[PDB]
Amino acid sequence: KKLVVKVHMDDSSTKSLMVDERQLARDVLDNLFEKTHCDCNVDWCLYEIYPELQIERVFEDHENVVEVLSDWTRDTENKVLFLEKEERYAVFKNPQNFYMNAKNKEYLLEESFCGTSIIVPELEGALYLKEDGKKSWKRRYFLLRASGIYYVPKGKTKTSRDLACFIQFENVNIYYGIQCKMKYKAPTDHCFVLKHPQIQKESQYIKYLCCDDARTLSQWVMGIRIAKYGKTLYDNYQRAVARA
Repeated sequence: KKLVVKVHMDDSSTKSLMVDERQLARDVLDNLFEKTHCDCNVDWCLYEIYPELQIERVFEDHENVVEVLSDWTRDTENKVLFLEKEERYAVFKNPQNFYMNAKNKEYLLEESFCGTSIIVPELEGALYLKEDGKKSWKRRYFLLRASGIYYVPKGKTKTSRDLACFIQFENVNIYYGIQCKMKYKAPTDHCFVLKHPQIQKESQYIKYLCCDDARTLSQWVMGIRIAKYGKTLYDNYQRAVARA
């Protein structure tokens, strides 16, 4: 299987590439680096836009391009952009901002990514969860874990015995939600979205989460990406640095 992928540039030009089943985002980026003669910095990425849903996310570099794009409908408005998103590897540049001199940064990342298991940032706090099909939001206290977003049930304790799972990351991508304040009466526009890659239109299965703060959004998007992708994210970063 092969797809023609139209990659949309910052200057509104487009580059069409023949992409076979074996190509990762990493390979498409390498191709674009050669064609564009860009500085090859670590922030350059493929970036998926859903115009209809008004959601968007970075492709991770290890992701299979055909697999991602095969979820798109026949009449899709979805686009792939080539752009700089300095948020994508923020944790690797500045681990102190999620978990400083170079030596202490290196020690922190070694501790967090190079052990037997990944150490996810100790992230917890209240977010607003959108009610399914309604312009209505509910404040809920959430806890980040490697496997998913967890919560304490009413009358229970904050322990591994009692923690209940809201959502697992395994079958869900994380996206930025755009204009959720206007569309759905979100308290703010600092929103992220969890949905199965296969969902391409309006659906109750899409989960909308609003943060009070721009900082809170940044913490949660980075944190969930660390949790979902784990060591692969670190490997992705190492591969990117070698090209810069």
